[PDB]
Amino acid sequence: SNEKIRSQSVLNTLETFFIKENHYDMQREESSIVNACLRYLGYSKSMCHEKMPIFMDIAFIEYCFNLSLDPSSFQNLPISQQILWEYSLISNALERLENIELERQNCMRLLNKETLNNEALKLYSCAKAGICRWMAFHFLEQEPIDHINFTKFLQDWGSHNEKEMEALQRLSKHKIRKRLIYVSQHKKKMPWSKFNSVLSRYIQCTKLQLEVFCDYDFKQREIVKMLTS
Amino acid sequence: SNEKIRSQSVLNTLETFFIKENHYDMQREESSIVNACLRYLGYSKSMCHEKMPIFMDIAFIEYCFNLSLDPFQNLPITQTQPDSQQILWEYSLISNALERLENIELERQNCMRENKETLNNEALKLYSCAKAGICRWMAFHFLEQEPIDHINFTKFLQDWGSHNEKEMEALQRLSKHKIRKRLIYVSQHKKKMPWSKFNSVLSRYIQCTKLQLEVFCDYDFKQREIVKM
Amino acid sequence: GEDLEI
Amino acid sequence: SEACEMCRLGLPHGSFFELLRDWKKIEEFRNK
Amino acid sequence: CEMCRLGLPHGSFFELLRDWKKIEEFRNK
Ligand SMILES: [Zn+2]
Ligand SMILES: [Zn+2]
Repeated sequence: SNEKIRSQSVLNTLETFFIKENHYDMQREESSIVNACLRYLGYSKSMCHEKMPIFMDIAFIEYCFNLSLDPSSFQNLPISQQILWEYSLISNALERLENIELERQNCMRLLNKETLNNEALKLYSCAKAGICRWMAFHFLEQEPIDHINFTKFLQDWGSHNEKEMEALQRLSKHKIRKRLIYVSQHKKKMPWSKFNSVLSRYIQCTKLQLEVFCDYDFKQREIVKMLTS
Repeated sequence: SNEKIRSQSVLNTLETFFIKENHYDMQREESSIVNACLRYLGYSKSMCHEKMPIFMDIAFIEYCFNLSLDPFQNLPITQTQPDSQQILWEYSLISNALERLENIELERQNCMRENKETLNNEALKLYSCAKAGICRWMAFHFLEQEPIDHINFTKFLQDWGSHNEKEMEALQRLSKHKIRKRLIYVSQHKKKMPWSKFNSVLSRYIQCTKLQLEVFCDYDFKQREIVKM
Repeated sequence: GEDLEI
Repeated sequence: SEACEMCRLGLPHGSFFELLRDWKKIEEFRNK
Repeated sequence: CEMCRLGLPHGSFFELLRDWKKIEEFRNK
């Protein structure tokens, strides 16, 4: 198929825009070419049942949660309208992240390999739990609560923690002031900058594993070179 | 920088959209992506002095003159009738178009300079007839303006006119006739050598050139099912 | 005229 | 697939299309 | 180049872009 060949070519062009050593972010002067590409693939009939290449899921996770290589805290100081916490968007994000983890696992089936695999697993569970949790927080901060989609969301994505989901459900039946109290409390306790860090490390980890133990190139050369010290 | 990798990728994608077994035309669906690619290349400092790959001069000429196939008694796409009103007869544009057609003949000859020779000589004659056709119809467009723009008319006749004085003295005389008479003259020479024949000559020159370059160099212009056939 | 062929 | 109803009608569907829409949602959110 | 590191568009690709826009606008108008 000529449209197929054209589409693959458009993917190759996106690699050169999306694959980062650090994390992808949208730059204004690339907005036109990146959007034209994403739209062509978006309406290309031949791509309708093709697999999403891992680098796009990754670049999407980076764009979507606005990942920086920033630490949780700045070192000698005390303690964000960028993430769109919308149910459908976040559900698709968790899908793409799940896909990232499955590609990673599948590749992982030299002295550092079990360690990197295990860190990835721990980081992935923690990141998924955090995303699911902040989506829940966003549901609970609305009045009235969209109970349908809230309930559905928790059921698709809260199986890692069924017992907390129940709790969330009961919390979802208290007056707005109770809900806001609880949510403010758990955000102050465990702020998003944590989960930014966890997601960032998950992703750079996964990039490294894929680059080293498989065919991928995620521009982790400098890190690979440090690891062959 | 990374700009070079990006630009070379964007150029490869364009190659995928531009090289056609027949003639390139720009469908509505590719218009945004082709435009984003041309713009990116057109603002990249990396590319400011790179040589235009000839496939782009060929696509530009196919586009600019709305080239339609006119056949080795082959299979047929669903195309349209020839028409010089899809063609933008404007001095700057057509002057540049003649430069690019010259680029193409230049690389054709560099190729043929390391059977073959009937291809080469067919190309030579096609080229002269096409170049002439384009100049003739640019002339016609100048003569149908009121008032005539004499400056650009003459600069053009100088640059691209193979006209020795038997023609452009006659052309100047004709130029300062009253408009209705110029219109009569033009309409007579238009009927005496219609655009459709130059569409044929230019189409055949381009296809002949494509074939030549795929066959005697490492160009691929999807002519393979034409080669021994 | 012009530079014709067939 | 073989006979995807969305394919037959030529409607946009699938993971690239979903990515496109989510991408635009995010980008629009990050103006106003 | 007196325009390269002035940061100004020029060269074959830029001219290609301008010309291509002319043709496309014509075919639409
Ligand atoms: Zn389908
Ligand atoms: Zn320059």
